[PDB]
Amino acid sequence: SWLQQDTGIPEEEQELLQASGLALNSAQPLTQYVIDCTVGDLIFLFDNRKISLPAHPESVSIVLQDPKRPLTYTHLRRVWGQIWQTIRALKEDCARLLQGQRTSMVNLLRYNTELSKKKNSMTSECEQLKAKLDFFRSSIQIDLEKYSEQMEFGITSEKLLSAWREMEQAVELCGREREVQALVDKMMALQTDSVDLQRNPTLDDLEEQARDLYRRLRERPRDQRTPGDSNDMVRLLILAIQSFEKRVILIYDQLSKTVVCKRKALELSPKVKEVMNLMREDEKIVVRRQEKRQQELWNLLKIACSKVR
Amino acid sequence: KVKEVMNLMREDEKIVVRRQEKRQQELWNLLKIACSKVR
Amino acid sequence: QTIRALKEDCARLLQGQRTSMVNLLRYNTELSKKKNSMTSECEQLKAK
Repeated sequence: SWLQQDTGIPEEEQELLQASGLALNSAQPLTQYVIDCTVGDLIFLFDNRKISLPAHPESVSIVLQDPKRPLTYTHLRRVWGQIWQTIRALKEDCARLLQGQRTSMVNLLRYNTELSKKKNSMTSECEQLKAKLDFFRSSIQIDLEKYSEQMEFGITSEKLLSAWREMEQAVELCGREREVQALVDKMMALQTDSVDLQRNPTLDDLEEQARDLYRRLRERPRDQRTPGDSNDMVRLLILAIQSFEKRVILIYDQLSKTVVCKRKALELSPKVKEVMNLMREDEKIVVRRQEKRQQELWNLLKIACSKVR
Repeated sequence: KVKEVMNLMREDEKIVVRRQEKRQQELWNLLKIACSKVR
Repeated sequence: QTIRALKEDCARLLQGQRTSMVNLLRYNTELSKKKNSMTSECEQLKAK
């Protein structure tokens, strides 16, 4: 409630994910989920399609420094210190949104593999019923090939040669297999796309470089202070915006991508689950009627035989 | 193992389903007996 | 320099390995997946 209270995306679109391990076990009260202070955190999503967004803190002194560079008294010891801290406040930040993603696509990478491998047994069940449907391209052709060895009797009926003709080719094209692509194709969609993101990528280099500048200034031994340059301590900030800013599209682009896959792996499941229920029996019954189609060659014998005795 | 041992698998199931064509051959030939012996 | 001569060194024996098991990881996957079709066949020739 009080989460929608502020965001407004209400419970039925609310993904509360304690750590990356789990979803929110609303069992316990909220104080099992606390932990603070002394030697982890409920990220939270929206149920939709993706759009990034750089939202930024400030601090006055800083925000003047950069539209400037002139006066530079003794004490950059604040301002300088400050500037990396905000550079460091960005690495702190960018890599918490890298958190979000690489929990929400280590829920995909789960219920991709875990479900959509077992359903790639339900479609080994297809390539048996296919090649097996084939003994039955012989069975009911080889037969229909020697009932033309009949002009020297047994041959009447013709209904049990026309009824073969009609079921020659009723079944000749019965095996619904060609799912073999919407099986494999849209299977390899997600065991290659959930492998691009399970991998993953100079912000961190820049703050190691704003490390020294905002250190070498305090290391600048005794008398030099004054010489007042706001300076390239704005360079190392300007950059440490872009390389933050840009590591937050890439992140968001790539959170989106791992809901793209979530959906597809919830559609490309019950198709190649249920549609391959049908595959089975409505090939399997449509090869239970072949026993009863020799039944009647085998019954055709006990005709041209009771009519001699 | 699971190369050669599955060479054998194929054939010593596959020949052991090449003899089924010749097991109807001779039900289907059993017809052209109890039929030439009436004409 | 000798501390640095060791990182130079260690990340040389870590070399050895992670070339000799990126020859395994090859001719594991590459051969022993195709031979896991030769044993989808078994389960066709069975039900068949």
